[PDB]
Order: sequence, then C-alpha cells, then structure tokens
Amino acid sequence: LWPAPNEEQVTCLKMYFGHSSFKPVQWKVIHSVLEERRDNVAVMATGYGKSLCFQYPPVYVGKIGLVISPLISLMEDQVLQLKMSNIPACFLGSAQSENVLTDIKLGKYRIVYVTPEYCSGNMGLLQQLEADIGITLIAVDEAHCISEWGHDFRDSFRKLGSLKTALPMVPIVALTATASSSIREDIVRCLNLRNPQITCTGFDRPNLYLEVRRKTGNILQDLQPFLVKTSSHWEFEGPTIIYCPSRKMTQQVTGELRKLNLSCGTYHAGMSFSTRKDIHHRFVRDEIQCVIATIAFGMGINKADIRQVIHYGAPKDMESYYQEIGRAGRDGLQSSCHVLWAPADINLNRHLLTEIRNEKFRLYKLKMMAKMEKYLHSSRCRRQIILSHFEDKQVQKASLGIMGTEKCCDNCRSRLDHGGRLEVL
Ligand SMILES: Nc1ncnc2c1ncn2[C@@H]1O[C@H](COP(=O)(O)OP(=O)(O)O)[C@@H](O)[C@H]1O
Ligand SMILES: [Cl-]
Repeated sequence: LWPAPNEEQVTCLKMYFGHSSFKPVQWKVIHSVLEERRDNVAVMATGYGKSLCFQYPPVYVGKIGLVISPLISLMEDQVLQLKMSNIPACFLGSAQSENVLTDIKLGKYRIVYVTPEYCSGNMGLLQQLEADIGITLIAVDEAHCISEWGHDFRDSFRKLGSLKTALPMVPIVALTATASSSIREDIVRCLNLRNPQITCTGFDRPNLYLEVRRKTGNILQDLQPFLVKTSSHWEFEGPTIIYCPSRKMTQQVTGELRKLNLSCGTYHAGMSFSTRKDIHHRFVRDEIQCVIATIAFGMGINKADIRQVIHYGAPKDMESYYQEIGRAGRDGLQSSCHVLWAPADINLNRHLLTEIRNEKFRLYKLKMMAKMEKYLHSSRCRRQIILSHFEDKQVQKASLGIMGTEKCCDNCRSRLDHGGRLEVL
C-alpha cells in the first residue's frame, strides 16, 4: 500500500498549508512524486485539493516545482495565495525582469508558474535550474490539451514531449478532469511518461443538491423562489453564484437584482488582478451576497460557504457544468445547484453551430448539446448521469449513499414524494 506521512511531512503541511492531514488521493500522488520519484496522472474532482499535489513537494524539500498551465490569471491568483501562506512563488514569462531570472537561478522561488509556450522556448534555463537548484516535479495542468480527443487541444502542449528528454530525472504530474482512458493514453504518450501512477478521486459532491427547472419568462419571477424577505428588504437565502452564458445576460440579471437592492458583483474573464482581489474580498466577507459570473475559476469566486449555485440558462456542457457547480459547498455543508433553462437557450441552439469551421469540433458541440439537453430533460437521477460522464462508464445508482435520497436531486426527491422506495438494504 502507501506508508503514512511522517511527522516532518505533516508539520510542513500544517505550517505552510494550514491542513491537519492529507486527503487520501493527495497523499498517494505526493508520496509517489516526492518519495518514489514517479510520474503521475491524477484525476481530481472539484474542490478536492489538486494544487496541494504540486505545491507541497517543492516546499517540503526546499527546491523548485515547475507548474505549466495556459491559465495565466489563475497562476497569478495562485502566486498570491502562496505568498499569503509564506511560500515564495512567481509567474515566469518573457516580460519578466532580468533580476527575477537571477532570483529563480538562486532558488528564491519554491513554485515557478510558466505557460506551455514559455516552457518550450527555455529548456536551457530549466536544465540550469535542474543542475543548480534541482526540480522536484513538473506539473502539467489541463494536460488533456495535449490530446486531440481531449477536445481542448493546444498545439502549445505538443512540444512538452521534450520535457522528459531534457530533464529525464524529473517526475511529471499530469492533472486531468476526467478518468477517460483515451485521454489518459494520449497524456502518457505525448508527455513520454514512464510507468505512471494513475489515481482518481471520484467525482461525487454529496452535499450538493441538484435541481433543474424551466424558465418562466421573466428574470425576477425565475429568481424569486431563491429570495427571502427579511423585514425591510429582499435577500438571497445564502451566498450565491449565478452563472450566465454571456456578458449580455449577466447585465440583464444584474439589472433585475438591483431593482431589489440586492448586493451583487459580476465576474468575467479579463478582469484585472486588483479587480479579482476586490471581488474576492467582498464575497468572502459577505459584503456582496451574489456573484453573477461568466467564468468558473479564479480567486473572485473562491469562497468556502457558497450555499446556492444557479445556472441562469442551460450550461455549456457537462464538464463546464460540473466545474461551475463545484464552486459550491466547499465547507461540506448542504448547498443547492439549480439550472434554469429553456429550449431556446443559446447553449442549446444548434443553429448557431452552422458557422463553426472544424467538423470534428462541431460534431463535439453537437454531441455535447445533445447530452446536456438529455440531462436537462431527464426524469432519472441527475447525480448518476453526471457521475457516469466523469467516470466514463455507467455508474450504478446506490454505489453511493447520497443517491436516491431526498437530498440527492429533484428527480429522486420527486420519486420519493410520489410513494417511492428508500433503499434500506
Ligand atoms: N489536505 C487538505 N485538508 C483540508 N482541505 C484541503 C486539503 N487540501 C486542499 N484543501 C482545500 O480544498 C479546497 C480546494 O482546493 P483547490 O486547489 O481549489 O482544489 P481544486 O483546484 O482541486 O478545486 C481548498 O479549500 C483547499 O484549502
Ligand atoms: Cl441562454
């Protein structure tokens, strides 16, 4: 099996990350990378704690961890989070001053974030860091982008195959969002991984109740059920994210909420570092109750006690949907995730697909639209449908205790209300 962490390892976790213990799969990955120096492909679900797997090992041994990712604003967010935890880190690119390069060469930075493009164009730097400081691990986030069948293919990822040539002694952790075998096979081949440890957290978030409801024709009438009149004003029942498919719909939703004097903020791709910091401050401290968002990552919506998620409009696809609802209930307490949709929603509109150029991509949008619509229309357990997608296999109901109970999803709750059976075994 896997040996337990030692005292020094647990002390370092507490000192720098604020956690009393590792989660099981975090430990499997960290032990494998840190103590067995083994390549890893790790599938980690929402809010499990994926970042610890590449941030912890270089902090523990005092060397460099290289993190490769296309998501620049997210890397900036992570650098700030690390700095606030007394861990030095930086985002290294072309614009960087000469002096930051010398600081990295002297080992100032425990975690170095780079884009795929920067990484591919500076292998000599990495070899110098490897020889002078030592690289504990290379983390490739979004590693599915190196696959054509990963549907987010990035040509910038193709040249990551040189990593194992240039740095044969350095273990690579590849992080991906589903347990798909065809994606895993492409990651292993394109990253030249050697006998990697494969791990999967599984995907369930049992404290997230799932519900789907049709739009009624007016924004306030749609959102009213989620509101409570505390004497003198309206409020959401608790902290809420409303996901919208476009900035235009975001502005529509925001205008209606301001008719009720509800405190809210918006959250979009492209917001400055200072803007994302300010939203993070206001949301965490509950100075705004609701964030209306067109993106599902970044510090702005990083809050432990989000009680309600509302998709205002059909979600884009199962993967975006899962990541979006996963921002809810990070504290483990009960939360709800509601989709409000109509057949006319833009994410269900096949007539918008006629003008996209790539046939293989358009067939994917078609299949994903079809899958999302089938989910939204279903009378069956919502949680089973989602879990089956991410496991890449039919998940059977009652492989999990939440499934089939009143808190599982609207369709399970309805079947129980209509004299259904409660699966004592
Ligand atoms: N070992 C741990 N014990 C408790 N909480 C943890 C642990 N590791 C990570 N977390 C928490 O998990 C949450 C999600 O971490 P994050 O890096 O956002 O995960 P992801 O990016 O996988 O959603 C954060 O609240 C983080 O503090
Ligand atoms: Cl829509």
